[PDB]
Amino acid sequence: SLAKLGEMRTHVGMVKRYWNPKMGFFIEPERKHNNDHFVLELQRQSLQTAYNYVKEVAQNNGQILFVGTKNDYVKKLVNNIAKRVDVAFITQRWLGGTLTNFKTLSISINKLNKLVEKQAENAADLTKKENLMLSREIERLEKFFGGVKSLKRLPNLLIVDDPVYEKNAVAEANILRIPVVALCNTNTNPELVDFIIPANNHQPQSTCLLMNLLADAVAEAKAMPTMFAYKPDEEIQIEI
Amino acid sequence: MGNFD
Amino acid sequence: FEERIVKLKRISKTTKGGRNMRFSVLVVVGNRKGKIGYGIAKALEVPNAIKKAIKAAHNSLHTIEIHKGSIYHEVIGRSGASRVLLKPAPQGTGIIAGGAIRAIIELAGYSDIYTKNLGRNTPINMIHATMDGILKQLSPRRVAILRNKNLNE
RNA sequence: AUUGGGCGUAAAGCAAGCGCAGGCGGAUUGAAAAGUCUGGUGUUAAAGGCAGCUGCUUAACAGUUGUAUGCAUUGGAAAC
RNA sequence: GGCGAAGGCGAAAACUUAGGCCAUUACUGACGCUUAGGCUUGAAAGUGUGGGGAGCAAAUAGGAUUAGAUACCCUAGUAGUCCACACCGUAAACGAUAGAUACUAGCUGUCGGGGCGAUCCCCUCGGUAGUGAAGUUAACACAUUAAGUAUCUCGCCUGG
RNA sequence: GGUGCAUGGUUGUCGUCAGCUCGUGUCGUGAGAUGUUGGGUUAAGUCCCGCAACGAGCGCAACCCUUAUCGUUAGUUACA
Repeated sequence: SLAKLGEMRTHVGMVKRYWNPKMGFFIEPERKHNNDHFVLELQRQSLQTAYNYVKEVAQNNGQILFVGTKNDYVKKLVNNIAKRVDVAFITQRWLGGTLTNFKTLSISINKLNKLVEKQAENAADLTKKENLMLSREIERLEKFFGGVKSLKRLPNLLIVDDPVYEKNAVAEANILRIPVVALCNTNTNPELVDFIIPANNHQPQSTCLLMNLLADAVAEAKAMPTMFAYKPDEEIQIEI
Repeated sequence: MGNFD
Repeated sequence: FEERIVKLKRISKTTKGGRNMRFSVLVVVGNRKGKIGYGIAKALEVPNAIKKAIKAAHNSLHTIEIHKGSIYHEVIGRSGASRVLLKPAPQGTGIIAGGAIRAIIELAGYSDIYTKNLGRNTPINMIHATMDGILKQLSPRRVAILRNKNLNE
């Protein structure tokens, strides 16, 4: 299969009665349902184009960032993706200015390296308060930069799970000339994002489907097996 | 257009 | 490459025990062959604001194309409660000089142009008026491309 | 403020309305050509400026060819 | 919330009467809009011709406070407050937002009506409000009922 | 000898007061804001959880001294 449409079963659909004309090419006239659905053919060619583009960028060792700040399910999953193939990720939001420079990143990553190479000796040799504080900023570097500790430079690409859930992220993305790929809903704005992905994110099934799509795009790029999008097996994974 | 290198 | 100063203003946010006096400076730079930038900054002392403004101009660089050492078309730019009118001039006519306008034109490196102002004359507002006037410059190649008439006529 | 401005709060929309004169005003197709544009014709003096030149050593200056609309009038034009 | 051009209109009943909204497969034929002067209306107060006056309360009287209270706190109380006619026409007489004219994201509503029906929900055409894109603005802000877009017109502003 | 409106240094003051700021970045055309915001948190911007903010400095704490408990070096010119 190649992102087969038969498997596609909860990608059409989103929240009700908040859409804008920017999605007018994505939605047919509505009376039957009122829960804004999508068009199958258009999403198919758009997703094929996105897959081909990310693979082509990814042969030359491009860097991709993931927005891991939706509940838990997609979060732990994209944690797994960002871990087996080692690239940058986050588990918490940007606090603003997280993607604008590197000095705040550089001093932070040096602090992390010093911490991991130092506290491996100290558990009770220093004060108890020292142990608690060091574990605290361990947790802190895990919250923000334990998902990103390998930047030669800020990532060449990124995926946004939901832009109307991460206005700030797509804002800094549009500030820079960096190419941008992001999911799109009927509340999102597919006029500031560079790559359109008209897929739902409220239901975790769609999130994990596009999740596997990107994971397989980045996997075959660096000679890694491909669990879906080339496997005729219908994606079996169920919600938790 | 894609193919960013 | 030029880094010519514009203006100095005294600015102070108020608090108990006095006024938070400090300087505010604006600089505008241009390669005189197409690339131009600008930057305004505030600081308690000169070097901080000067460095901030120069680095902002470096980040805010934007490019224009050479048009026989003039701007070959009529354009009106409305910004900062002022209007700027830019029109070309023949080769052997010379360049007019209004302080901020002449500064920005020199940064863009022109030798002959006609320009008029209308309204208030605060410096940063002329910066906005000029960037409005120059950023929406039209090119014959682009209008030819968006048409099927690839020759002028 | 034709070129070339505004009136929500900086100055100003009348308290609102019935509206004469006046200005503007749907489409179609007909005459005619009033406005209008355009080609000839009479006239728009002298002088000034503009361009070319002549005279004074040099310009100021003077003289010299064109240079000034517009009005009437002959012929086209019927888009408004 | 509705109806009003505006001022404004809220006990019941009757009488006379204006205007509006919906489709008009019914109709004339551009007969349309503006509107200088011109005309009509128009909160409050007030003046004559009288009424009536339960309270109110200017003005005024007295008491209490207060250094000064000449106001305010209180007790009385004139004109006036309401009726019929004659006039004064002005006000933060505001949406501080002229008339009329079509066109331009959306959403939350609400009211009247035609489809339709237990209601309720729906669509529709108008009205009435909030959120709010682009855009327009010095800003606030405005935003299909615009300060957007443009258009015909009158009135108006040239610093204090 | 005057001139603390020519001064330095020194001291009082709010005040053992918790705020003072700055760098980077962003928003706003600007004076600015953002941090320094909010929920807990104690005396503290002392600390924590989220937030267009991330950091850094200053007062802020710890590293000074004494008291109260014990071990130990010493035991008289104290003790007896």
